[PDB]
Amino acid sequence: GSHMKNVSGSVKLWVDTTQVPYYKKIVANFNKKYPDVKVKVTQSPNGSANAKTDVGKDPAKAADVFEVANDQLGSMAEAGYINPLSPDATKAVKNNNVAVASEGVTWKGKMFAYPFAEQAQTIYYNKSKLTADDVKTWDGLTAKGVLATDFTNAYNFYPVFLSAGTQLYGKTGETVKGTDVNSAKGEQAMAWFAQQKSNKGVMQTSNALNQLKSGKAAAILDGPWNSANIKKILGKNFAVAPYPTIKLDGKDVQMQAFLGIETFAVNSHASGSNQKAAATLASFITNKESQLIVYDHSGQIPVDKTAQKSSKVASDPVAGAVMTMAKPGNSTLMPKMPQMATFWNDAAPLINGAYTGSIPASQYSTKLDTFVKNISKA
Ligand SMILES: OC[C@H]1O[C@@H]2O[C@H]3[C@H](O)[C@@H](O)[C@@H](O[C@H]4[C@H](O)[C@@H](O)[C@@H](O[C@H]5[C@H](O)[C@@H](O)[C@@H](O[C@H]6[C@H](O)[C@@H](O)[C@@H](O[C@H]7[C@H](O)[C@@H](O)[C@@H](O[C@H]8[C@H](O)[C@@H](O)[C@@H](O[C@H]1[C@H](O)[C@H]2O)O[C@@H]8CO)O[C@@H]7CO)O[C@@H]6CO)O[C@@H]5CO)O[C@@H]4CO)O[C@@H]3CO
Ligand SMILES: [Cl-]
Ligand SMILES: [Cl-]
Ligand SMILES: [Cl-]
Repeated sequence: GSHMKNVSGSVKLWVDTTQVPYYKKIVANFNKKYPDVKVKVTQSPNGSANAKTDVGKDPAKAADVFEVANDQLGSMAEAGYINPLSPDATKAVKNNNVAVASEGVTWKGKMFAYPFAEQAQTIYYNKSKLTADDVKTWDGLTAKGVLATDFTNAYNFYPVFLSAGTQLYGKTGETVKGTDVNSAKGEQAMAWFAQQKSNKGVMQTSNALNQLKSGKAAAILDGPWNSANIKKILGKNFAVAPYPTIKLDGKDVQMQAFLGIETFAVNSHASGSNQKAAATLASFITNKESQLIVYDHSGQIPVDKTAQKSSKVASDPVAGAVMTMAKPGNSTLMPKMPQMATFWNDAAPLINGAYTGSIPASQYSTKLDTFVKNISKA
């Protein structure tokens, strides 16, 4: 292949807390190929779950490349904080990674970030307290041991509405007026949250990990970002499983999680002379080798197709549970509508109000109607 212009510059990379050490190793691999791109790796101010805020507060001071959860991408694209990937970069992402990873980064048919990990929550449990059979159903698990969780976190519990048969922004998460939780099915989910307050096997906590460490919890729901810490806390007792079934409408139905795609995006407001270097870095740190280094350190699940089939990943307990949860019917891809910030801000008090009893059952249909109106604005 004929000579291409040398890639050079100086770029800053934002990653989540605890991820810097192994991204520095990935950057060392990057610099074997691109020695003239100087990279500084730091944590971001508030993490990938807060990227649109961290970047938007001052785009020209934000990192050139930053970690960002896929739900934020439509808002950031519409605001002009991230540009479409090039045709060649898009083609490579789409060929190399699982289909849902490409869907996760695509807004209006164009890709806006470089996906690298698949996130779906699972049950982590102490297998000296609960067996694999015990964790198959929510009522059966919670009758036997304490599950510690947070009903103020809508990422944990909104997917019960999806188990109930409602849609979030319509059939593929792209329909502004497509959330239909203002229905009898939505009321079923509200009642399920409310049931948990008096379930002595369910503990509300802001820090489920601490309850696992203290032994107060037999099980938690969590994502693969915390898997290394959970393995160390639980030791010989570590076990993981997909979410259980729950009882809604007289049936047993799989309890869903969200399916999130973790990504890196290029800041369109970072220094112009460094934009080529930034895109080159984003492509490299999300390549197959880099995804497998992330897996080796944190246990997060690659989106690269070959990595998912590889012996190490296919046989890993956490990866197996996460990949099962990623299947249709077990999870729903987080939508990326620009309305998502409003959705998150309004969904948490809706769910927590049902759980705590602050919202009585006589108000469920009213509160669901107001919620749909509030999250469906153009
Ligand atoms: O200690 C935790 C955290 O606390 C502080 O964050 C708060 C923040 O300041 C508030 O503004 C608010 O955040 C809201 C947020 O701005 C909204 O965008 C929205 O968020 C939704 C996300 O957009 C959506 O993607 C999803 O988020 C889930 C992620 O997709 C998923 O990956 C996972 O996230 C975990 C990370 O993967 C993991 O690396 C690890 O991250 C650590 C951070 O890197 C580190 O900065 C710190 O985070 C602080 C933060 O700095 C404070 O400002 O510690 C993290 C580990 O403790 O862990 C992540 C999980 O914590 O899971 C998230 C879901 O939890 O859904 C969210 C909606 O739930 O709404 C937000 C809430 O209104 O609140 C946060 C939290 O109090
Ligand atoms: Cl159940
Ligand atoms: Cl149940
Ligand atoms: Cl509301």
